[PDB]
Amino acid sequence: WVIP
Amino acid sequence: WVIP
Amino acid sequence: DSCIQFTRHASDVLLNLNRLRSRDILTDVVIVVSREQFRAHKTVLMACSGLFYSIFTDQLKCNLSVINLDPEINPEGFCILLDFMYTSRLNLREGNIMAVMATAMYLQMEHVVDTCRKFIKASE
Amino acid sequence: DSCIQFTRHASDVLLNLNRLRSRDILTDVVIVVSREQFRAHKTVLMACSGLFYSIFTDQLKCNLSVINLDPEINPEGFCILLDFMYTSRLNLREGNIMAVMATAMYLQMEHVVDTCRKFIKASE
Ligand SMILES: O=C1Cc2cc(Nc3nc(Cl)ncc3F)ccc2N1
Ligand SMILES: O=C1Cc2cc(Nc3nc(Cl)ncc3F)ccc2N1
Ligand SMILES: [Cl-]
Ligand SMILES: [Cl-]
Repeated sequence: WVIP
Repeated sequence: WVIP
Repeated sequence: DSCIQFTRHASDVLLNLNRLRSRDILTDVVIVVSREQFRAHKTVLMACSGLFYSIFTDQLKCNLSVINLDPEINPEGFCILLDFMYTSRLNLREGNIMAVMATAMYLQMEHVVDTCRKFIKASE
Repeated sequence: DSCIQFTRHASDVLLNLNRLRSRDILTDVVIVVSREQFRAHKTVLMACSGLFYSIFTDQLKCNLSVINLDPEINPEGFCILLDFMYTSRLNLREGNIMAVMATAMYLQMEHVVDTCRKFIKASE
């Protein structure tokens, strides 16, 4: 999961 | 396009 | 094999599937979550959720155009997860995380259940 | 928004859609390319091809379960492109590049037409  |  | 691969293809496909959903094009099922209704594509639901995969591979249920979820399921939680299925983006907030995690456990969306557990653990 | 994003989601969705195709689950159209038949999901075809997008948004054609392509289309070229739609991988070879490019122009798959043009230019 990432900060888009 | 890339070499997978 | 000796194939070449277009990096953005899968993301572009998903973006186009979400544009079809927006525009109500070729949607083939309504998911009912108490008083709310959500239109979607069975194949996208099956690709994202272990529960929908089991439902639409059933020889009788595969033909239904309406699926009613358990009354304990929160419509907002379902909406957030449906948006995630079609976009890869999860609108996880302090005010919705418990409903989102409960819905993802029910729908059998293991990666979502994983990030919810991690975000909850960090606040404890 | 303040969303989080699961990097592998779109690729995992496409992998699952290809597993449904393999297993002939919820396929809803047969594409006929002379003597050959290919089963697929209309939504995946529309998401990848400008031609299928135009076909399945037509109020009459959206309801067809069989689509016959132009007799000039090469079945192997179509097969290679159908595999690309469901996997992001293109089996481009000296022996098939002309048929693949002609098929991608017909199907309106601009990124494929682009890589074929580049590979052809490099050999000249
Ligand atoms: O957490 C999750 C997400 C999820 C999706 C699926 N989907 C499919 N699985 C397979 Cl093997 N082939 C085709 C599919 F559409 C099954 C189980 C699970 N569990
Ligand atoms: O080279 C290409 C690939 C391609 C795909 C599509 N697909 C869709 N386009 C839109 Cl805007 N919304 C939903 C769709 F399924 C249309 C045109 C083109 N041309
Ligand atoms: Cl997930
Ligand atoms: Cl393309």
